[PDB]
Amino acid sequence: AFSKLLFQTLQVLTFILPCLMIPSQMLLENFSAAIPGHRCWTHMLDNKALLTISIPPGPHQCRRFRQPQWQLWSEADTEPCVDGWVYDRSVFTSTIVAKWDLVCSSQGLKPLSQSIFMSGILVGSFIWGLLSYRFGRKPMLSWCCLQLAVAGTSTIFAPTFVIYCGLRFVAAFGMAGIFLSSLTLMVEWTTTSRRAVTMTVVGCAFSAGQAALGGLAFALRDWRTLQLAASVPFFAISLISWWLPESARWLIIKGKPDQALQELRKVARIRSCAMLVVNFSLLISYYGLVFDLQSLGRDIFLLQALFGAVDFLGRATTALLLSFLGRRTIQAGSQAMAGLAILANMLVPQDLQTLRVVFAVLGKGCFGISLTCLTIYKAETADGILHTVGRLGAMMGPLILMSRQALPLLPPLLYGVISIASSLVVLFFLPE
Ligand SMILES: C[C@]12CC[C@H](OS(=O)(=O)O)CC1=CC[C@@H]1[C@@H]2CC[C@]2(C)C(=O)CC[C@@H]12
Repeated sequence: AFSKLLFQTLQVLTFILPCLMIPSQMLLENFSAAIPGHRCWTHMLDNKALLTISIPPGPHQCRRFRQPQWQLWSEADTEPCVDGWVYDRSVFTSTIVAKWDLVCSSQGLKPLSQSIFMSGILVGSFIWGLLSYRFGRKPMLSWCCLQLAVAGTSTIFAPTFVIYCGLRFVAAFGMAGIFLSSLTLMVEWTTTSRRAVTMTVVGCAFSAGQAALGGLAFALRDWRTLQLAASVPFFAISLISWWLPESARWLIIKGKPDQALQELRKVARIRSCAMLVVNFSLLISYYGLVFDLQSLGRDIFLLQALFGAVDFLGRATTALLLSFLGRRTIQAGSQAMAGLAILANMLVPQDLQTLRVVFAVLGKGCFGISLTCLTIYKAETADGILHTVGRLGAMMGPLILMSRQALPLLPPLLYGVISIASSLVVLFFLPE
């Protein structure tokens, strides 16, 4: 009935801005932490032929000859870089991976930074939920926008990796409160019919945001400038999040009808197990793909933009596909297709870059088709549990990438096989 009792155009807009800058802040470490060509610092090179004698074949990116082989050997003439590394600055002027030597034995620290962020989202989305009964949606949006801004601008002045990772947890903690408050305010200040559409617009804004990261990165190579450009813009959103009025529904349930009466006046003046397995799988493979842009194709800038774009195309195709097929076949088929695409990429040769990029973009699009279909199917307690499982999956997606050291193919094989397995679960244990 509250839909009946019930500024929407303006509100969604005051929200397109945070939604356009959120993907940049989550998927920033694909460009700020990119891995540049690295080699051992050798006395013969930093104090073309000199490269060979100083550094063995693989130029190996982790070890160097103790004594130069003017003979050009045994693995015994190799020593780990005791003196450090010399990173290439041709493509990436500055990356965190170069600042805190996140290479070789530490190559897993980059995927962990991306999972500390994701955990910071889970722990945050949980806490902000508890504090939701006590504090309002608008104050929480405004604070969480400032928290993200302060912490995000602050990371540029972080002296050690621990502090960087810690200040990315705080930024993610804040972003969780932004996701919650934004969605909750928009849903609750619109009638139930327009609830869907509004969500489609928010989803499109996120897709444009992913695309825009590729562009922002193409312009701002320095990691410090990229972090400021993806964090500072939040201070403004915090100041422009004041006009948005507090959720009337919250006020009434809270107990304050007089305050609720004022805002409305102003606006006017203006199965479970199968589901969990699918939601975990989609997001443990999605996040794996979106956090591993460099392993997919060599051009990361094009790839991020294309990923953001293939989401819009997918949304639009989804409808026609659903016009003929069903919410179950589409989901399973799309998931299977995404897994197959991830498997194809690992197999496709490095030389054929266009093919590798095409398969990755097909994978991202297909994950988008499955995540759209799942949402419709999901709604048609449980939602909260699923989201908690989905967030856990997104925190174990960037973590499987830590295993690349041991088995390079482990990451793509796991994303592929898990996706294909969920495809079967959707097909057998989900109705229409
Ligand atoms: C799933 C996706 C789009 C991709 C984003 O991935 S990201 O990490 O690059 O921001 C995350 C993201 C966050 C919110 C999601 C959105 C897709 C559309 C969703 C499911 C709705 O209808 C309501 C909430 C929306």
